[PDB]
Amino acid sequence: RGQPMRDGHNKVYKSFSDVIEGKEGRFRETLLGKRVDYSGRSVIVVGPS
Amino acid sequence: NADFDGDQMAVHVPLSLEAQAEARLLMFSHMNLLSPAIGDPISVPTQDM
Amino acid sequence: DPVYPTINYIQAPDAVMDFRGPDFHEPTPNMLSYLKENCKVISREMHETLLAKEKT
Amino acid sequence: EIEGTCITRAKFENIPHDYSNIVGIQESVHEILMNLNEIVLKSNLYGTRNALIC
Amino acid sequence: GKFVREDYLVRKLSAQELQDLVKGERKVPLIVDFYATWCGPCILMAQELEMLAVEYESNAMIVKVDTDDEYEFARDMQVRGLPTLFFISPDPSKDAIRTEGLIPLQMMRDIIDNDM
Amino acid sequence: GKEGTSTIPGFNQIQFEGFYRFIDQGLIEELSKFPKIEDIDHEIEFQLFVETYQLVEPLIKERDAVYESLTYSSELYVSAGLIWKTNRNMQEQRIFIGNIPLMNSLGTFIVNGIYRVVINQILQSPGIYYQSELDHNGISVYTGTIISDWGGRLELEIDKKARIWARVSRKQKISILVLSSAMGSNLREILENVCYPEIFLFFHQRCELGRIGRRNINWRLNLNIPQNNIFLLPRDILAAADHLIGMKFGMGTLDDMNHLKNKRIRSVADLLQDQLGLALARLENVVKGTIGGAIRHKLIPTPQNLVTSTPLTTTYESFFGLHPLSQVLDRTNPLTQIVHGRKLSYLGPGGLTGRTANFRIRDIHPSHYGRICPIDTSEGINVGLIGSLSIHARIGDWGSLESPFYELVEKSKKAQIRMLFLSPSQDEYYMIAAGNSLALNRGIQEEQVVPARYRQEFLTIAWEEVHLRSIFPFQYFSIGASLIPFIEHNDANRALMSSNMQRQAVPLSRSEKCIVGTGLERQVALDSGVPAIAEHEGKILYTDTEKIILSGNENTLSIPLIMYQRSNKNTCMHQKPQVRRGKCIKKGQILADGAATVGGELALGKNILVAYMPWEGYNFEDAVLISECLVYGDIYTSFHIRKYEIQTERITKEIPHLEGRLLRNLDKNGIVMLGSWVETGDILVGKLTPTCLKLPIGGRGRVIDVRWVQNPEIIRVYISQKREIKVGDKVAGRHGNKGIISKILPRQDMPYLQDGRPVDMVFNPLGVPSRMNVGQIFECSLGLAGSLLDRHYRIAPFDERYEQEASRKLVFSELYEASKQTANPWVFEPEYPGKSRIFDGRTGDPFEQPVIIGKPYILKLIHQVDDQRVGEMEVWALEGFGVAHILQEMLTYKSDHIRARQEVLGTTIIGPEDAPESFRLLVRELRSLALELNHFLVSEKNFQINRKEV
Repeated sequence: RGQPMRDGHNKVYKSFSDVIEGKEGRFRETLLGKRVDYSGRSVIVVGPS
Repeated sequence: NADFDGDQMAVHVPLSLEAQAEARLLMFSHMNLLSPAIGDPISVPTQDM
Repeated sequence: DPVYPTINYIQAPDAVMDFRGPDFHEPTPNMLSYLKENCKVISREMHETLLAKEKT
Repeated sequence: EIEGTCITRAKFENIPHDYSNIVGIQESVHEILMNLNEIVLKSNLYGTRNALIC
Repeated sequence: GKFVREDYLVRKLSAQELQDLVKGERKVPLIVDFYATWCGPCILMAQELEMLAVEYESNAMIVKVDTDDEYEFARDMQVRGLPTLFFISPDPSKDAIRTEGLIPLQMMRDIIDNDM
Repeated sequence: GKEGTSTIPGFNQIQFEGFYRFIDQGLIEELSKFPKIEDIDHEIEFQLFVETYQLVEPLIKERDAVYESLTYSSELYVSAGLIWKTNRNMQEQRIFIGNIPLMNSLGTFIVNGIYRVVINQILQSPGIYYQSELDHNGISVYTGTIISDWGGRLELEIDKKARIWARVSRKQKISILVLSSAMGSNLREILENVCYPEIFLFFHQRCELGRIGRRNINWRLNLNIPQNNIFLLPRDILAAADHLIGMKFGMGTLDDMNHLKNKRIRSVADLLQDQLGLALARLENVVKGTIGGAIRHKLIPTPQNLVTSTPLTTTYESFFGLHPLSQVLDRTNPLTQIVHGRKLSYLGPGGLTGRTANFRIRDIHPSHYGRICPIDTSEGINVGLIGSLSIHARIGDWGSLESPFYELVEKSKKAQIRMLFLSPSQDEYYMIAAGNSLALNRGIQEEQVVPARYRQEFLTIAWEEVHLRSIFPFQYFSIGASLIPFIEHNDANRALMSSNMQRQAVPLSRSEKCIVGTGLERQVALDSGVPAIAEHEGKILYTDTEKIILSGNENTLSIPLIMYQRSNKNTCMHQKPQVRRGKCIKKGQILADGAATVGGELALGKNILVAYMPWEGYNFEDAVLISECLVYGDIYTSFHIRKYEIQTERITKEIPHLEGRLLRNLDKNGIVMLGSWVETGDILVGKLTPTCLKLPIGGRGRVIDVRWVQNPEIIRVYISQKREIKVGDKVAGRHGNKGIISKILPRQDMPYLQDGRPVDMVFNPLGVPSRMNVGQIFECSLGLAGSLLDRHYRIAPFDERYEQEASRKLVFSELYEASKQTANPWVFEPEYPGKSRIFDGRTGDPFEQPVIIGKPYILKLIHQVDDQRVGEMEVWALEGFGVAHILQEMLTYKSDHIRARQEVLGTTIIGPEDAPESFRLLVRELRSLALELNHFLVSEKNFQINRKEV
């Protein structure tokens, strides 16, 4: 738009085009990668043996 | 590149028997010793070794 | 021996570290006592007395 | 490979936890436990034994 | 100050302000310090008087005189070096005792009670 | 007045001086800007008598304010005037505008019971800036830009002899040939009085330059307009093109926007003044709204009735709670409380954020010397966008950073004070030297050469041309980098990380002073406010674990102590008295020292025996091998207090369908017993809503305190954890030598010295050559000497200025003293000083190569105390292996896939064909954009097309 609409707080509205364009859009982050279950994150140490 | 000044890994457990098959037969460290970039070993002793 | 005497570096390993030494700045006043001292903030006693004066 | 004997646990009565303060004592309860942990005892026998500081 | 305590208790006096203090009646031993800001040892001495003034809150009055301002007065007072104190007894008949150098703080309090 | 001239300035002085300026000057300045109130003309007139403003001390103490989660603030009272002209009578009342938050001497505010600090922001100073510009084809067009206090961007570029663009915005491209008269100016009356005029042949947003802008616009353009005037003048615009033309002919030089003379520092004084202005801006709308309602109802209101406390109190609470600069105070350790208030934020409201983050701002500028620490990059939001102030740095009058220097006066009067605070503008024009005067020759000393800085350039000049000397050791460094002994032997990048690690050190249960230090730990402890400092002189009448009684000048003070108080990062803050009964105390001296402080010095770690040798790979890379002595000895045992709070629904003693495994410790109301051990999953507060509080995983230990607030009730429960050191904890020295603990060995198999003592920790020697931090090598050896000689060293950085190899000379001499007084010849080996033959604790035979040993200062870090998704790259790696079924498994029931995950548990408990929810969600989003995404499976058997439902 020549004059993109903004909220009362002057926030540029996130259109449906935006929700599928950027990384936060549901095209790259959601598809190319998942919040995979059976996952455990913890500090690692050297097991030299 | 697991430095020991701090690192956290994500661990996933294959569930399907097909996934467990290819995890054991394709992704194990004893079958991936040559880097595909040029065909040179990756698990070369380094540091105090 | 070093040209700069080590005795400058030496410090006893039990020292309360006197904060009034030549190498320390002046003691930092409590913020709500420097303002009171400079009459920037009136005490509550002044406030209630002045507020009681207009109660008439 | 040399056994030693020392205090393993202490039991108070009227304190809620080992990190409170007892009126009349200049040290915190945690200070008392460290003081107890520091004392040295000698004994040639095994087993858990009782002692009192009443 | 009423709300902020003064950082220093040893009050600096002029030659005249010291004179009327000696001429006037003092009920406590008087300690007079002669010092100069440029004097190296006087930095270490000045801290002890502040510490001493805390020990003797009102039992002994400690004042200091800058020899830059009162060079001729200190010379008349038989002052030969800078780290010099004068313990003036409350009793007029007694003799003032002059100490020179970085005397230990223990000696200072000993002079206050034994000789004053 | 001579605060930083002689001694190290107070680290919180910038916060301290700013707030006093705001109270002294920032209040009436904003209040004087408050206008009169009237609609047109009626029986109404409202105004504030600025001269009668008063501030009242808060009723609640600082401890009460944080305990009650209130805001420690002062009440502002101003006399207001009201007249009803129909009655023509004056009504006067002392109204209450609102509450102004007050900071303590440590430089921290508390708003709603949380300690908040206001960090400093660096912005472009208002003024004219001539900078070249290139276009799509290359024009090299000189551009003049005017910046106001509102961040004005009035660009003025010269297209050679053609028009002079004056675009206010990107779309406002406009010339000045017809803008000669423009605002209120005139035709060619003065345009032809300077150079040649052949080239010629909004109200308040960006129109005033402010106090700072007027100085800068006159400084560069050499204008006679007095600094009292603030509004921009057409003469200034006329003079802008005058110097612009000279740049074309080669006269003058382009401005460097990264120079600190072009930057302005705004501290808490500036920000609190701005929020006050916004509050008054919102306050004038409130009274205008009130008078409209009062007229509409026709009542006679007192001046208090026309105002409310909302405009003043709400904006500050919104400011402290939402403004990026107002950050929550970091109370991990005494170091963090101090260094947090001395941060510089290049970003922020109106600042250069990560988008407008050209890497030039992320670079060291020669004007930063003595003002901004080059080492302390402090990568936070972005690299090089959150800096820190130098130790001796001070805020100048014109929002500038001033660093003291010693003036080499040449018989120019007595010179009084030879210490000069120099703004970055005048710094460039002095020959500042940092070398020493210990060089002599057959000539005189004045002609001896010495490296010096001049015009942002290093050069070697004789001593007689030198104007200033940098004498202070901690001149160019921040607090973090100034706590590193032998920092000059470490690479600067490692010193950058060392400051980061020291901000992660955990206060231990019993702290211990470092054998080797820099002498700045005294100031850090002094300014942190963690130790108890006597605000009054006198003797100590009574001291105990809870309080200290001090009497002086027939007045007694009961100083309270802090015992097991949780910090914002779940760290115990415990104060231990350090004054015995009957001892006399001077004002400002220490009474009790808090956590991580021993005897008035910052004590973030411990001194332990250390060997730098590889040990069977358990110290591979950054791994650290420790002994059990550090564990059972409680050397690195730290206390951590966690606060569990629930906001309310009835609190019940016991919930039905539950057993005694959990409800054992619940009390009559439903809270835990004060002093009852609790494991993971046990109920803490038994609530029932028309909702409970269980101890999460990791949380464990003893309940210390419980709070009932009560109006919904608030329950806060505190649990203390005696977190001893263990495998996987992070330990680090002060030289950037970070380390994870991989192994814990018994004392009998750790390598031991020639006196039989086993080492406490074993480091990898390979870390030093790659990371290039030799300071730990010096600290290690000197720590061993200090412990044997019973000494503590406080070494100012850059000791090599006295002589070559000064640190080596200091360490070796002290090693020999330890080797001689204590008769331990292994301490100093003439064959290999600093190293010794140590023996293997397992086999008992020596290692042939001698090993460097000592007692470095080692800290314990916070990572194990403070604290999944497969990325897009892991998909590429899985495809490279060709594991198609594994790759599918990631994007299926082991993900957001309800249908498959529903029964995938049960297939693996006893012993696809559908599109994943992500694809189905993707279709709907495209379906919402009038796009029909269809998935067909044309059969390979009979060519039967079937539509896969999505």
